[PDB]
Amino acid sequence: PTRLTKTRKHRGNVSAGKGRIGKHRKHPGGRGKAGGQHHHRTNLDKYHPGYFGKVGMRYFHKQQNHFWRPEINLDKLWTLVDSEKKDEYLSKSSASAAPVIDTLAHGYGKVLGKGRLPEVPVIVKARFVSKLAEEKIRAVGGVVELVA
Amino acid sequence: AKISQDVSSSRSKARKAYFTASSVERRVLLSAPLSKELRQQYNVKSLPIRQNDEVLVVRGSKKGSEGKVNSVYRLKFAIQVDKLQKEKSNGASVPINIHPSKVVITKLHLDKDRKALIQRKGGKA
Amino acid sequence: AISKNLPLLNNHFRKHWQERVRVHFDQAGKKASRRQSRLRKAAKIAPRPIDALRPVVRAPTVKYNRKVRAGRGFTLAELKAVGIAPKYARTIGISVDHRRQNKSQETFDANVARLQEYKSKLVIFDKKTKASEVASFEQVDVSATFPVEQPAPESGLRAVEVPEQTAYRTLRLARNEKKYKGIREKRAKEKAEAE
Amino acid sequence: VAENAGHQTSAESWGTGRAVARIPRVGGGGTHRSGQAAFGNMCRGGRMFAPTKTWRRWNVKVNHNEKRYATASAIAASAVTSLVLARGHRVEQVKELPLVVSNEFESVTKTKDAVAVLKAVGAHKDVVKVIKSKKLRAGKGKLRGRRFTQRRGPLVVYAQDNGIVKALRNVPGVETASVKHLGLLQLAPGAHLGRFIIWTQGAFESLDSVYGSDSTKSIKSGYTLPSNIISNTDVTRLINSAEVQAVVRPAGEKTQKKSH
RNA sequence: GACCUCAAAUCAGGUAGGACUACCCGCUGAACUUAAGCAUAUCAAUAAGCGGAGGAAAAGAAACCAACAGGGAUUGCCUCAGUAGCGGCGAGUGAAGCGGCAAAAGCUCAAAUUUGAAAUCUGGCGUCUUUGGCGUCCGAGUUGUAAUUUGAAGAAGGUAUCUUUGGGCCCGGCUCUUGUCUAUGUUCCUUGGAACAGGACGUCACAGAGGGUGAGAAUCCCGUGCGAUGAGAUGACCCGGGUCUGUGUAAAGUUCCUUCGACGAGUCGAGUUGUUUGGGAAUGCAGCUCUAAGUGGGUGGUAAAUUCCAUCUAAAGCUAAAUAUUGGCGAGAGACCGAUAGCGAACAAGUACAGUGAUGGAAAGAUGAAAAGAACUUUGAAAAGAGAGUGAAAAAGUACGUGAAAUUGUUGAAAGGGAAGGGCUUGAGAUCAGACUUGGUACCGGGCCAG
RNA sequence: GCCUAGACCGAGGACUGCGGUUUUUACCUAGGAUGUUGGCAUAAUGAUCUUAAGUCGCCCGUCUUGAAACACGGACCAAGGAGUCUAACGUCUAUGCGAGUGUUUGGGUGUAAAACCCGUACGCGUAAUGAAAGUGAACGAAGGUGGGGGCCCAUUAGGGUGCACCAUCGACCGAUCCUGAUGUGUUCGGAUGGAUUUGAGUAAGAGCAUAGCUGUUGGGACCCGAAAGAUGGUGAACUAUGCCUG
RNA sequence: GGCGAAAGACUAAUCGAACCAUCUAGUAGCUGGUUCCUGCCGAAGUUUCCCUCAGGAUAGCAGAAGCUCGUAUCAGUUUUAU
RNA sequence: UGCUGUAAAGCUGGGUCGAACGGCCUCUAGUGCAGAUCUUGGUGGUAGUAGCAAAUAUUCAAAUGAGAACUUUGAAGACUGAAGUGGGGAAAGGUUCCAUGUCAACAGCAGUUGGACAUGGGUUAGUCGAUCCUAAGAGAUGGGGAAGCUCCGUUUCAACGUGC
RNA sequence: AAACUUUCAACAACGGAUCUCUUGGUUCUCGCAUCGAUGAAGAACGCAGCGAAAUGCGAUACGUAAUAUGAAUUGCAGAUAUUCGUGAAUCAUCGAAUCUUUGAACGCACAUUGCGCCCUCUGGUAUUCCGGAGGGCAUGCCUGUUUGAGCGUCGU
Ligand SMILES: CN[C@@H]1[C@@H](O)[C@@H](O[C@@H]2[C@@H](O)[C@H](O[C@H]3O[C@H]([C@@H](C)O)[C@@H](O)[C@H](O)[C@H]3N)[C@@H](N)C[C@H]2N)OC[C@]1(C)O
Ligand SMILES: CN[C@@H]1[C@@H](O)[C@@H](O[C@@H]2[C@@H](O)[C@H](O[C@H]3O[C@H]([C@@H](C)O)[C@@H](O)[C@H](O)[C@H]3N)[C@@H](N)C[C@H]2N)OC[C@]1(C)O
Ligand SMILES: CN[C@@H]1[C@@H](O)[C@@H](O[C@@H]2[C@@H](O)[C@H](O[C@H]3O[C@H]([C@@H](C)O)[C@@H](O)[C@H](O)[C@H]3N)[C@@H](N)C[C@H]2N)OC[C@]1(C)O
Ligand SMILES: CN[C@@H]1[C@@H](O)[C@@H](O[C@@H]2[C@@H](O)[C@H](O[C@H]3O[C@H]([C@@H](C)O)[C@@H](O)[C@H](O)[C@H]3N)[C@@H](N)C[C@H]2N)OC[C@]1(C)O
Ligand SMILES: CN[C@@H]1[C@@H](O)[C@@H](O[C@@H]2[C@@H](O)[C@H](O[C@H]3O[C@H]([C@@H](C)O)[C@@H](O)[C@H](O)[C@H]3N)[C@@H](N)C[C@H]2N)OC[C@]1(C)O
Ligand SMILES: CN[C@@H]1[C@@H](O)[C@@H](O[C@@H]2[C@@H](O)[C@H](O[C@H]3O[C@H]([C@@H](C)O)[C@@H](O)[C@H](O)[C@H]3N)[C@@H](N)C[C@H]2N)OC[C@]1(C)O
Ligand SMILES: [NH3+]CCC[NH2+]CCCC[NH2+]CCC[NH3+]
Repeated sequence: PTRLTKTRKHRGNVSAGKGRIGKHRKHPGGRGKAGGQHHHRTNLDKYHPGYFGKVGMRYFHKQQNHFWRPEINLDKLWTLVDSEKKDEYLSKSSASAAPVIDTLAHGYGKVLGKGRLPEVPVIVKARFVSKLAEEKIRAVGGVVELVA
Repeated sequence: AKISQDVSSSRSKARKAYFTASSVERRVLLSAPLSKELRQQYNVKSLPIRQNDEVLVVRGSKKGSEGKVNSVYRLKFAIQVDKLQKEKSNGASVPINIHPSKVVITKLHLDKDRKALIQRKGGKA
Repeated sequence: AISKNLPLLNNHFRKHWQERVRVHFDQAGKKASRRQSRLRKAAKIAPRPIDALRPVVRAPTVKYNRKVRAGRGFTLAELKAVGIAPKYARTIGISVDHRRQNKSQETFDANVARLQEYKSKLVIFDKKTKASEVASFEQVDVSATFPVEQPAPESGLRAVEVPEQTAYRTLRLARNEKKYKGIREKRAKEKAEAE
Repeated sequence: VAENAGHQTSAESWGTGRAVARIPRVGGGGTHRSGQAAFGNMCRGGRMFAPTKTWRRWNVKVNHNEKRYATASAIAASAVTSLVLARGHRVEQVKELPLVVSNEFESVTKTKDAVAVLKAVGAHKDVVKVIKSKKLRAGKGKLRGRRFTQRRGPLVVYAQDNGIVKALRNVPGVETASVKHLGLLQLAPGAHLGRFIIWTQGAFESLDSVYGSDSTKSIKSGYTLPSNIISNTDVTRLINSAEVQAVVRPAGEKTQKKSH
């Protein structure tokens, strides 16, 4: 609200906080990103390195849907098991009856290998998997099943 | 409280509709309550005031005066009673304008139309 | 005009933008009016449902394959499986799409099942129908009554079967095979015919 | 304001050398308007400084959970008699709060009957407070459809409306509300806690379903009532308790004696 | 005597133009400005100019999007996304597919021998039950008017014998306009010119919104709220029923078999030029040159040849809704402005007035409840004054609500040798203030200034 | 050590302390003034206004190294008169929920632009890195060393445990350089081990949303101010020149 | 654009490019102004870069908000040694 | 008239006046002026001041009238001096014309007077003009351009008489 | 010492601030689709018992008809105007009319109240000349009718 602004406090003081010498003017230094290579180089080269120039190749008509592949790590994998049956599955899963985790159905494209799994066999269904993620799943007696 | 979306609570709209009202609308706007005697006689609570009606003034400095209406001065939103005058210093006398809501009708001027109006309103005559 | 450490902004306000400002002050009014329009439209044709029955289709785009949604209309082959002519289906509240095709079997079966459920719940009136029967039906909401259902993710328990080749290696080999498919066949063609 | 207000002239500055300020001036002649200044916010008949626009922000988003928090806090305040009195309600003849009334109040249809119920339950003094509070508004608001001001009366909350809403419309200051839709503007008017609330028994029983408890889920999806950051709000008793008083040192004087 | 082409008529009957501006479809088209200069760029495919509409317009039933397990006319919102990209790669700029919703609606021709029958249509005349029907005569039309088909198909021959039936009229409903009808104090006291104020006792309330009336009126008036009851229109293109004809060898629909299956050209496409686009060895548009084909043609966002694949089906046409709306018409509102504000204009305001002209363009709201707008006498040439009078008030007199300041007159007090004003301090003159307390029972006791 | 002359001040408000005289749980000059007397209350006493005297006092505002300036604006008075709103952002703070978070495009509902209710998607966050194809975060109590509040055991000193944060040596993921096993569409694959390299990374999540002040950019952009440039119109009643008729 | 026995003359008191409305609140590193009180803290005219020299950015100087701790190790100073 | 606050300001006595308004907790903004050759309106000093001096020039008496340097009449003295200060017209104005009444404003003194103000009256055509003709020139039309507003063409690439 | 000047107070001025309102403005929302050759929008000039404007109207002129309604209008005047009624006032409603001179503007022309032609009736001894009344005569284009043109062309 306007009653909290310093405009109210500057009433009665000549320059409104803008100085007597500098004399707040319209656009000293230009408009927008003017002079980024000339008189604003000392700002851009310090706080925005990399600003000027071209790097890499162009990609005409990029469709972002081609690259949809959300990641899930191993340490978060068991959140996808039904919460009502998570405690039962941990104690009862074995090589004959292991939980099936459909990562794609939950919105994920690749399983990554960060963290530690429960020492419980799991059947993990995924479009993609990292090398370490599959080794850790196979080490707790589980398996990775590729889907499409 | 009002509910209809066809009804306006605007003060300016109400005042403009009041002051620009036609003569015909002013006739209804200038209604007077019946006395208790005529209310029991005709079973009607209020009627638009008319020329040969007779009234009792119940408000103002002329409260308690009785007379017969000489003219419903619809342009001035007022009625003129027969002998309720104001004598000027030069001897000439002028009527005293009274709003119909400040009187009670004591005797109705009746014809076919007043009788039909009274019957419409659920009254008897 | 460039100053202290701050993100570089892209505010596109260099045209006469104030001549083209649209403030939706009528959001609530349009909501109420759109609601009255639905009310009158339903009252006009009761007890026939307002909404035509719509099919269930997969969504395109590897990002949206997992999802299923309502499509435009049932295909000519799907209606043919239930025995309904395309021109007749439009008069009994069934949407028709001549553009969609049925390459696979799963969606075809799902929509044939939808058509059979709808046709089993359908009651057509005629001249022999008395107003007592007509008044006995309420205006059903077809979209809610026949909703689109996501096929469930696989859950529960199953035996663990471990192939000798890892899934990561399978992905790597599939990529390599695709990448060099064109040049390995060219090396093959130029070699078999010469030898 | 109008987009072109103060800008419907063809005025141009006279320039310098004519012994007048450089503000634009109306051209032509033969009228008193000719030669007068224009366009400037300091000029009579110019446009105002920074003219008001319709695309100002008028509505404000509030997180839905925090709004529900505020609703619950307002309902809890209505059972504290000190807050209801400080709120300004004439509730001194009501034995206990919450004030719960039998469900026959829901089936009252006449205003006379509803006022009789309000008198019987001891709520009519607050209604009389509303009646004797009516005043003409101070300032120009009376020119804009806000001619009169009055206090707020009780809020009556029901579960079924079998005529109670219409029986109570005409009574000045009284507000009705379904227990299903309770809001802050009715529960804490002026942002002041402690509304006088009359519950019918049905509404008072529905409260536990509407907002949930430790044994009942709220009908509100995924909603639970908030937890306080303190469990015992009676801090003086905590301080003056055996557990605390058994580890403190003896207290010094309330005021140090002046020594020099 | 026909036909073709071309004329004329105050020939019979029609039609067009012009206006309006907010939104809509196109053409044409800047510069200021930003880039701290400036030319490409930006402003902007904007303003100005020109043509053309409607209640919406436009678009629209894929020569689409995609690359998936595929979606499926058009339009809009949210998102995609300040992203891919474009850009003296600088300043800047900048979409689309998917996804969630609003709304949903589909279709028509050309290309076919009716050929055992131009089956079609305008007009004249007559007639009637007249947005038209019937009869009849000219004319149009074979250089092609009807029926039949539109790619989702479909046609021509067989089929299982299966499924359905058109229109003209009368009363209703619904929809629209519109008439009539409605609760409760003007009870008592006080103030006031006036009660609508305050106090007392009440009443109605599905009505305590708003306005009027001599001051803040739920209950005085109009209304408000709640319903009740009539009248008249209008709807191929809304449905609830009757009704006479149902010419039902007529029309149409479905399944299966066989042979077929016409599908738009100076167009597509290519080159070049200009412009434009996010479209980058070229996105759309346009000019000129070249100029096709029939499983052909287009598209598949990097130019080219070779081989595949996918997906549609151009060069012809119609179509509600969701969308827009500083105009027109009818309404309801606001944490808006309150007469130097708010539209320029609250008023005989686009007025008075100015300019040859295009154009430019003000100022200006309020006596009082009621004119009761001051009879009469007197001084004066008169304007006026003084008496009187009306009024609650003339400290309201149509120079009229209140009536500030600058500035001015009179009266009273004071001061004054080439400015005046100011601070500090005290004197003098004036004004204000307090403890004899809310004092205690002649005494007790207290306040102030001082030794 | 003693005697003696003046001035200014009296803050505080039961007691509590340190000392002193000891005659004594007493008294004092020792943690800030009391006693007594007169006068007055129709009044001395105080405050303000005007004025006289003494002393000091240049005209404000502004630009400026420097203004009373022979620098600029200001004859006087009233009323109006200038950092705003919005889009997108940085820091900080408050609040709700928290590995999530955001109801308000829309739908439901309504005492109807309110309040109340609902969920699919989507946004941002939960993973980075590389131009890209692509790959993608535990040797170990999520490591070692030196500090570290608090807690624990003790008993001053001492020992233990040590979150946040800091310095330091490592480890993990992506890019870069090297090495190059078993195998093969024999040119692919890339085990394994190295490198004063490199990243806006990991190493028991911290974010999302609303609001506020301040700061930033685009906008008329704190207010008033050009000389100019463009588009579309109106003028030869003055005047310049030709023509026609007097 | 006109018109000019030519002065850049004249083209309605307007001419080294008329008048009128609009674009347009055109842009200004430049001049002027910028409205209440008290309290606390309190500068700079210097560095580097810039068609930079009446202007900016950058560092410095200043305020605000704090946060982690509680005598650790600091100083516009001396002494001793070097 | 006093009181409170360092202050921004707040409260109060008396007078005027006539219809609404305030304290407290919060919300919100088109929220505070001495300046901007600021804007609009109003008002001063200057100041009863500069000034009201071109165009030869006025005077006596009577009438009227409240009032006469300025009106009317009479008597004089003058001037324009026919290239007029005379008698008419064109352009332009528009009732200013005439009679009667009238003096608040206007006639930079005055006013009984007036082109002022008010109320009425007044402009008569076969022959005077317009109207008709053509002049420089303007401009429709079959048409040819131009996206078009429109441009070009008039001895106009035309089947052109509303013939005698 | 007066006068004069200056300060203050009182009353009176000047002037129009302040305060209080408000048939206006401004903004938002909701609903609706209806200009014109059947002559629009706009312009000029007129019209009332007594009117300059504004408002309305068009020689039927502050209006005619019709429907509704039910006693006024009002500043003054006034009826051969009205009251238990075909009846006061009424842009109340509105479906029938009137609608000057114009204007896209239409016989031609227009700085003119200028100039024709056709039909019917009518006055002046009149088919011609002069007068009056009513009704007509624009352009582009379409369909049709009628009258035609061309060795363009068929046949006889
Ligand atoms: C929608 N606006 C209407 C407004 O037009 C007008 O309506 C009158 C209404 O008051 C009249 O009705 C009135 O007058 C009649 C009678 C004396 O005429 C009385 O009997 C009746 O009680 C009274 N309400 C009715 N007869 C005609 C409507 N147009 O009055 C106000 C209103 C009802 O709001
Ligand atoms: C008598 N002269 C007329 C007259 O009508 C005049 O009226 C003013 C009138 O407007 C004033 O009244 C005023 O009232 C308030 C207040 C400031 O007074 C004003 O804001 C408002 O504009 C105005 N109505 C009134 N006090 C005096 C009359 N002479 O206004 C125009 C005029 C020509 O000067
Ligand atoms: C422990 N030291 C390692 C150092 O050895 C090196 O590891 C390489 C690693 O870069 C190679 O891996 C590389 O190449 C493989 C590709 C061949 O499949 C890629 O998938 C991978 O992304 C890429 N980093 C790996 N194949 C061998 C290791 N020794 O990586 C850097 C390091 C962390 O310093
Ligand atoms: C391959 N040689 C490695 C050498 O490169 C280095 O490893 C660095 C390591 O120090 C970096 O790590 C460095 O920077 C990271 C930061 C970037 O996240 C810090 O977290 C970390 O504390 C810091 N040491 C790491 N980012 C990359 C390794 N190759 O460590 C030494 C070494 C083994 O010789
Ligand atoms: C308790 N275990 C810790 C583990 O939590 C983690 O600690 C990090 C620490 O390494 C980070 O610190 C690291 O990265 C920072 C960074 C600024 O570059 C540097 O100081 C440096 O590279 C390195 N010490 C520190 N910033 C946060 C701790 N939680 O790192 C591993 C560890 C030290 O074992
Ligand atoms: C090639 N076609 C031509 C066509 O162009 C035209 O020719 C005209 C001719 O008619 C014109 O000539 C015509 O028009 C002119 C007029 C223009 O002044 C007349 O003066 C002249 O008499 C007349 N014959 C001639 N001046 C130009 C040709 N192209 O007419 C003749 C034609 C053979 O048909
Ligand atoms: N609105 C701008 C109109 C002028 N067009 C200029 C932009 C055209 C883009 N050119 C980019 C380079 C070509 N691909």
